[PDB]
Amino acid sequence: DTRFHSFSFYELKNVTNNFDERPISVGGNKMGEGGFGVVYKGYVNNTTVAVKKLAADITTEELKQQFDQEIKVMAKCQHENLVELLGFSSDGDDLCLVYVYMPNGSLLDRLSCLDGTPPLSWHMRCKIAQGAANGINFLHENHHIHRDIKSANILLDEAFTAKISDFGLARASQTVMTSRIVGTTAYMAPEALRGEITPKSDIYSFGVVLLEIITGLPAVDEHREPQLLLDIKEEIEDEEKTIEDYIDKKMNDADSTSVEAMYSVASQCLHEKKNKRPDIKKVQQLLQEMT
Ligand SMILES: CC(C)(O)[C@H](F)CNC(=O)c1cnc(-c2ccc3cc(C#N)cnn23)cc1N[C@H]1CC[C@H](c2cnn(C(F)F)c2)CC1
Repeated sequence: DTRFHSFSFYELKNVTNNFDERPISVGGNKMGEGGFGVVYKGYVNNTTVAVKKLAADITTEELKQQFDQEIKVMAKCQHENLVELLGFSSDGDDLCLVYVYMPNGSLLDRLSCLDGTPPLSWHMRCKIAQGAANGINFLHENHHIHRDIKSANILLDEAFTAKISDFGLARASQTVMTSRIVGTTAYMAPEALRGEITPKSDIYSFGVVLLEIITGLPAVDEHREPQLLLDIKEEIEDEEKTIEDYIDKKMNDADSTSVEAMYSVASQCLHEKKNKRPDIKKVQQLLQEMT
């Protein structure tokens, strides 16, 4: 098991400049956020780190469970396509998780060219998809269901190696149900939206990510018609549209054969009936044959 450093909260306040909320793009410390909390940049002993400060739908006890679960999963799972936890703080009424900093942020943000990063090439997108599937495969081989696969949780290091993140909702792998449905609605399998817990839902959410990679479009955009990227996929499969109509135009190296090949993988991942989807091992093989 990996051993982690227990920081005092006041130390993490110092390294994040008191959790400075200005974007790092203008010299602040804020890197991203959501319902989970906020992630900040800092330096610990010259090491660049990401500090996730958890925010309070969920009881304090429940939030503590997700904090404990992330530490337990990260203690057991070390792999080059997973992020790496360094430490944590839990003194007082705050919970912080400290990771090795990811120089290229999230896949979601690089697909939207947030803060002016250059568009990803098709060649790079294929390698990122393969890397992400390799990380999910490691998780599933070690009997963890992620439950929140999405492009915001696929991070990118300096060489754009893909790294799965956010294991606070992970569960061990009859039909297992829960009374507390969690996840990000635009990526979830239908059975996951109704309380089922199964690794086959990770495959469905990964299919949505493949659509984000092909199109450059986020899974949901309230200002778009259709708002949901899954609705766009139904227009293709019902033949009013083709996947070539939606290929990201911010690419100059997308050949149609491999694009249709990864769309084929996504379409198999997106089967409504969970038992017709490939398992992650098959998804790995299909993505390797595409390149
Ligand atoms: C191009 C640049 C120079 O600007 C470049 F980008 C800067 N580097 C970063 O920005 C950045 C750097 N290292 C991390 C990092 C490393 C390990 C972990 C683990 C965990 C968890 N657990 C979260 N981060 N992390 C994350 C980063 N950025 C995320 C973007 C997505 C955000 C997010 C997650 N979910 N949501 C929403 F869907 F809820 C939004 C969270 C921060």
